[PDB]
Amino acid sequence: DIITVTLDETTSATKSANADLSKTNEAQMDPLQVGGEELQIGGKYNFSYDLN
Amino acid sequence: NSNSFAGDSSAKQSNSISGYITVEVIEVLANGNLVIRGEKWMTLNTGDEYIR
Repeated sequence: DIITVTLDETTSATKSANADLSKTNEAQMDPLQVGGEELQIGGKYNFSYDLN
Repeated sequence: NSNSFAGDSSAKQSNSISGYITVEVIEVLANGNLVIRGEKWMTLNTGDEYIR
């Protein structure tokens, strides 16, 4: 038996995925000055730091 | 003299999901509540995604 087929096909598929991570640090301190002079810890260490 | 201080903190969080998932009842509780569970896998071109 003869049967006619209408070819009408349309398929479409998409997918996506993304990720992000970020972190930052910034800590800075000038040498501490008390009494007109620069404070010293130990023998050669200041009250200062720098992180980045 | 001049003294000054300023300190702040912040946080933020959000999420969203949109879609459909068909599950089945795996257990019936004493009060008639239904414990449900199911998974759904889709391979579109390359790579498998799942919803659980």
